[PDB]
Amino acid sequence: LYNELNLGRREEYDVLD
Amino acid sequence: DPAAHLPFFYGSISRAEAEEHLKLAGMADGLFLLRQCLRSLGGYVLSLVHDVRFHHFPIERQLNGTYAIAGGKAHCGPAELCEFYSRDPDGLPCNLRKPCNRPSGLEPQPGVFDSLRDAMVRDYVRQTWKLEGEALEQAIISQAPQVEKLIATTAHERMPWYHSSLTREEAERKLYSGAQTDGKFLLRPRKEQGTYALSLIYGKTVYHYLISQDKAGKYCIPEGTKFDTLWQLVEYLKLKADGLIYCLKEACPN
Ligand SMILES: *c1cc(NCCO)c([N+](=O)[O-])c2nonc12
Repeated sequence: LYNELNLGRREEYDVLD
Repeated sequence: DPAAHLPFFYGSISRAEAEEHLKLAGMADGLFLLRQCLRSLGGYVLSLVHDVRFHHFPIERQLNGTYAIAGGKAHCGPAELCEFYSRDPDGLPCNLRKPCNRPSGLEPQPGVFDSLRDAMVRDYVRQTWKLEGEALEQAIISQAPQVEKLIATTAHERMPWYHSSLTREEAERKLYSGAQTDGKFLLRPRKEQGTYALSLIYGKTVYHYLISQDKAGKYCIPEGTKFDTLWQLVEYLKLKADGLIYCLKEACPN
C-alpha cells in the first residue's frame, strides 16, 4: 500500500548524448 | 575543496540561486558555473546556459577519485573537466565558453552536510580518544579517511526524524497525535534490510514512500532521484518537491 511518486514533478537533470 | 580556488565555483547553492547568477551574468551560450552536488558525496553540478535555457549536468566522483558526467569521459578534477569541455562539448549543448565568476567579495557557499560531518567527526574523536585543543585538531587530519565516509552514511542514524524499529502501524499512531501539521515526517528501516520507509502527514492522510538502495550504494524511491546517503535524501526533499505530494518540513521525537 505504498504511494507511487508523481512522475510529473520529479526534478529533472540534463544528460549527455 | 578541489574547486574552491576556481572563481566560478559557488559551493552548496541551490539550482534556484544558481540560475539567478547565470541570469545576472548575461545568459550567453556557454555561460557556466560550478556548484556542489547535494545528492552525492564529493560530487559537483555543471550549471550551463544554452539558447537562454538552463542545463544542469551532475558530475559524480568515481571510486578512483576521478570525476565524470553520466555516460561521459572521466577527468582528474573539476579544473580539468571544465578545461576539457571548453574545447569539446562532447555531449553538451555547446562548449563552456565564458565562466560565470563569483561577484567580488563573495566566497563559495558553505554546505549544510559538510559542516554537519565536520562536527560529527570531531565529536567522534573527542569521545573515543579523549582529546582536546590542537591535539584534537591534529588527530582529525589522520583519523578522517574511512570514518569520514562512515559518518556520512550513518548520519541519519543519529537524526530525530529517524526511528530505529517501527512498523507501519506504530508510525501512523503518534504521527497523527501531535500538531498534525503538513510535512511532519519520519524515517525508519524495513524487513528487506536494504530498504527504508519515509512516512509523513499531508492535510488528511499519512503517506508512505518505499526507499530502496541499489548497489553502488545509492538510496532512492522507485523512479525517483538517487542519493549517496539517507541524510542527503531527506534534506533534498525538504526544499525540492520531487515527486512527493508535499515536501518534508518537521520531524518526530527521537
Ligand atoms: C586522473 C586522476 C586520478 N585520480 C585522482 C587523483 O587526482 C586518476 N586515477 O585513476 O587515480 C587518473 N587516471 O587517469 N587520469 C587520472
